[PDB]
Amino acid sequence: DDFAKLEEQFDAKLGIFALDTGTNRTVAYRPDERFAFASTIKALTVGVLLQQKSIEDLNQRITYTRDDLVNYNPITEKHVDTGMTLKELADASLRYSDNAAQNLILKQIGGPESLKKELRKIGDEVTNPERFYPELNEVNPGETQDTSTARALVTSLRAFALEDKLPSEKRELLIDWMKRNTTGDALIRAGVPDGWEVADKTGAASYGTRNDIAIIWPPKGDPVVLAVLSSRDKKDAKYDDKLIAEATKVVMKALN
Ligand SMILES: *C(=O)[C@@H](NC(=O)Cc1cccs1)[C@@H]1NC(C(=O)O)=C(C)CS1
Repeated sequence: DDFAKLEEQFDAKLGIFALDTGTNRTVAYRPDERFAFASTIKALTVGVLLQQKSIEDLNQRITYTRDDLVNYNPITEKHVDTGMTLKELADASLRYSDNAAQNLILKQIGGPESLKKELRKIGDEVTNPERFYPELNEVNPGETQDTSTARALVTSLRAFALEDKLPSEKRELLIDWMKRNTTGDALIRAGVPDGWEVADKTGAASYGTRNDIAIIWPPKGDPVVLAVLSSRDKKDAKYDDKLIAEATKVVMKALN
């Protein structure tokens, strides 16, 4: 009833799944409820890129133009004349939620259809990548394009970051990028005590969709993998980062 209280306090629908990899103990609330995955998909997208390439292969330089730039391009809008390596695009996507960086990487793996195929191969029958930025933002209730569930995003994030979908040197790159994310200080990080390492990827979309997926390391102990997804009734609705932070506080309470 602490999660229902947050839905009551913030007038929002809330999607929680947490796995303690150390006890296999679980926290869940609407864990199988679909939400627009928003920019959270970028973590799984770098996952597939890392599978498809050697670390040295990430040094390939991608040429792009203004036409590849979309609504939010904080790193890519800077480097049209120089281009950017796949490694630099991975950094821009993960650490700044650069939408153009994600589009370029997605086109590097062979598009949303190709991304879906590789996600099915790792055991994810839930996540439905279909469109590029900006179109994957517009998800109306009941539609399943560009949606996942808290359980599926956690399971998939764990598979790439923590299990055997990637060799250790590639897991280190993904985990390092997500640890040094710049977009998440108000969300999962804000519900976890200082000093604990957090790797995360944020997202925001229509119907006030406000998402964070994370790996949380206690000082010693095995990590927690967490998805906090949320959405609201109205297309143009605002979100509140504080919902995600408080939801995160409730999860840690339930696991400790
Ligand atoms: C993914 O969530 C991305 N969201 C969008 O491109 C849709 C919007 C544009 C402006 C407002 S909503 C990028 N990621 C994030 C994030 O992860 O926090 C934000 C803030 C918007 S761009």
